[PDB]
Amino acid sequence: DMEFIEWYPRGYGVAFKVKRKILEEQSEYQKIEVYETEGFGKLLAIDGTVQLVTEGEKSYHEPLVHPAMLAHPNPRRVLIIGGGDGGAIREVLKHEEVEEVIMVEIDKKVIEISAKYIGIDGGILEKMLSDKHEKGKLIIGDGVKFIEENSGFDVIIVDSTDPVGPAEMLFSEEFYKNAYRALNDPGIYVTQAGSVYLFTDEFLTAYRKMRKVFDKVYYYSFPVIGYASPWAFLVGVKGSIDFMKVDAEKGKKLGLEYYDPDKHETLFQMPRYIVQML
Amino acid sequence: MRDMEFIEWYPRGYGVAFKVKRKILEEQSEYQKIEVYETEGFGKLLAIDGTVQLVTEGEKSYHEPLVHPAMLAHPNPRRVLIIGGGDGGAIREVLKHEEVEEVIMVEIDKKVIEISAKYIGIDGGILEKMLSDKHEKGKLIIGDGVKFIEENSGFDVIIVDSTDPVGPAEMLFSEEFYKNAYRALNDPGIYVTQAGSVYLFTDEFLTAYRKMRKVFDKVYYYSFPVIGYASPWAFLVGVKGSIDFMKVDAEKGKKLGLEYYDPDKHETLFQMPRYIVQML
Ligand SMILES: N=C(N)NCCCCNCCCN
Repeated sequence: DMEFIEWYPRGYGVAFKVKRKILEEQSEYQKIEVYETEGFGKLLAIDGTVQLVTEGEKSYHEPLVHPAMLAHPNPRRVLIIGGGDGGAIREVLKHEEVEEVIMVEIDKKVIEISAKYIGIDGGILEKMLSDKHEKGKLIIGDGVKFIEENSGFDVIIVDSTDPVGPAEMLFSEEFYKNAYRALNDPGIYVTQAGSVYLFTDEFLTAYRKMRKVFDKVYYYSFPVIGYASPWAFLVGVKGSIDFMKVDAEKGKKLGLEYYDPDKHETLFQMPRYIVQML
Repeated sequence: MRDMEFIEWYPRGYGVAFKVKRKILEEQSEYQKIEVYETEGFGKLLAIDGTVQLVTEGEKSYHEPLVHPAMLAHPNPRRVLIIGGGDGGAIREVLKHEEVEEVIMVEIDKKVIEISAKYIGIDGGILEKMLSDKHEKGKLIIGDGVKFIEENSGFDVIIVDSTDPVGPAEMLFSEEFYKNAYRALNDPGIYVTQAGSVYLFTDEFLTAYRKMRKVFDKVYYYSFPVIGYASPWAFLVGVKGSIDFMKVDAEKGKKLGLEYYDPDKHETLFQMPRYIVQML
């Protein structure tokens, strides 16, 4: 009767009954574990926290990727910071306009373990590790340092494990300034912002820093299976991007299971007390 | 282990856990097991048959969406019926609408009401007054909501805040009952009930949706991140008459000073996983 629990501030806990432990490894950056749960497939755990559960991860990767993609007029060049499990790039590649996607992940072990034991990327990670993927380019490196030197991205998506905590790319206005400069015109930057209820102060702090840097900023939430849902997301745009509208026509073709492009307006649910604190 | 923990396990082996300071109570009533816990960070936790009913710190995330959308969509909710709601959260919210003239609360387990009034106390004195039949608008009745609805009618709004549809409680999600609930409604009138965990009690949701669709003039579904329950939670709405649930009276909503449900962005109240929408 094994049990996996992740505790959050104020003593809230996300728990899963698990069948067996499959793998426990230590990388130069973090502890990586893989469990076979009872009703959610395989769970990827990084330093004791849920990265994803194979039977539910689409509830995270879909709202993280598609909203931004569908709100950009021509998302040809995309940057993903993190995304070691491969889920985000998989969703990104579903968009035909994409010509090139650069993925910068600092921990190679997360990528290899995910490709061999998680397997949600469909072969994208392996094809990328050998540098044989047509559109995807993998760079084992630091995402922050990368956008300091690189530009030309229509869409920037941050999906990181946060090795040194959330602050690295959330409380850094330096970082947001570099991200905005890295975006094409028009461009869109999107990132997960943590738990709506248990990470509220941080969420609000990132929102205000982004507000001064980008041309317009937005927030949204989504019920993510595996996390202390609802989960918050933050968006920052450069130039002509109206995040309140998505090309629903293009959405129908993605075969989404969670995010509903036809009801994009419902993506913005957010407790009133929080909205009032902005 | 170093501390005390409380967990509600749902299907699929998923659990909602709370670190607690200690267990304040456990009373096996005629109908169910009632327990109260002092949590480390969410106030007092009320549980029935092991399922979370509410945490005093965050319960408005349930009672606000359960009550106000329907209340705000109705042109004039003068007479209201609540089935269940022993804790008093629902009636508290209902009484915030000045159009309300009288409310009838039908709860089957009186223990739940007494325990709530003594160890929870989120009802702002309402439960006590009704218990001694002194409330000016609220009237309490200890019985089965399923039977009361067979001989009673004349309600602008009907709020069903029962436990999960598992046992005697199950009948509050049956067609026979929906049919009578429909008949009991004025024209226009609106019915609303909690409908279970969106991701884990999906069948409860889908089953009730179809049953309600067969009975009412129009049916709607919505969800809200309820603190303490598997998140998000589903809600089903049944309408009789011209009421468009997609619209609520925003000006009236302002006077309520809500903390969770936002009537200014009523459209956001309808989030729902695409695959579940596609199963309707
Ligand atoms: N599995 C669960 N936790 N279900 C909770 C909903 C049933 C209690 N409704 C009454 C809530 C208090 N108004």
